[PDB]
Amino acid sequence: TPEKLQQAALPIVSEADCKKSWGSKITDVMTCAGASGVDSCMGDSGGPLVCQKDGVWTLAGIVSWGSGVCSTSTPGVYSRVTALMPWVQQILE
Amino acid sequence: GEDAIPGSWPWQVSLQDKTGFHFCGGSLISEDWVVTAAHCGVKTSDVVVAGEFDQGENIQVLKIAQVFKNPKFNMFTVRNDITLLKLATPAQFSETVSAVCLPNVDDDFPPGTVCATTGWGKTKY
Amino acid sequence: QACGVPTIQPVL
Repeated sequence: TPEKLQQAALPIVSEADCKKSWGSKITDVMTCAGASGVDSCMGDSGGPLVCQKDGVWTLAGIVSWGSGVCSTSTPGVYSRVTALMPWVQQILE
Repeated sequence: GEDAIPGSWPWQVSLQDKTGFHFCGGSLISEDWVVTAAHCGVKTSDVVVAGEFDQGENIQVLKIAQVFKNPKFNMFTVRNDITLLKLATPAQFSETVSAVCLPNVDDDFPPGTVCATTGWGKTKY
Repeated sequence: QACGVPTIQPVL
């Protein structure tokens, strides 16, 4: 129970660094991010992972799994939006 | 982690079920479109809440008309975990409510780049 | 009609 809206600045992590943390569960349609110690835990399921692309906040990822508890220090797995954009564009038009 | 400034992430929305309990988060990509996860299992009965800071101001309880769940989503592997929600009534954009940009299919957010994540830490799975 | 540009800037 956080009553107020929480925030946390976290870095993106590579597939190789995320793969050694989890294993075969990680795939090309998943972006990982978290230098842990209470950071990825703030986001809700389906929440934003936003990055500044040329001075504007862009939706890089969507919270999928891995950020269940703040105590665990493994990387948080997000849905790679760029990989899912083809599907997104099909319904938005 | 820390407290965000009121109205600082104006695309941040809460997904409440029929009973009004926050189960998932969301992101305004437009006045009538919200993007969220597929594992949330969003329904037409669920509502989108915008302009929220203190979960416990000028908030907007928006109804969901259409639910576009990614058809490639399996709960076993948890791949292609995305859902787009078309709102019945469009969100009144203001100081505390506005959209986030979506990237191109060719854009890349490589390792090491400092990004931001926000919400009330309520996870479904 | 702006996208990724809040009228209240985020301070991390």
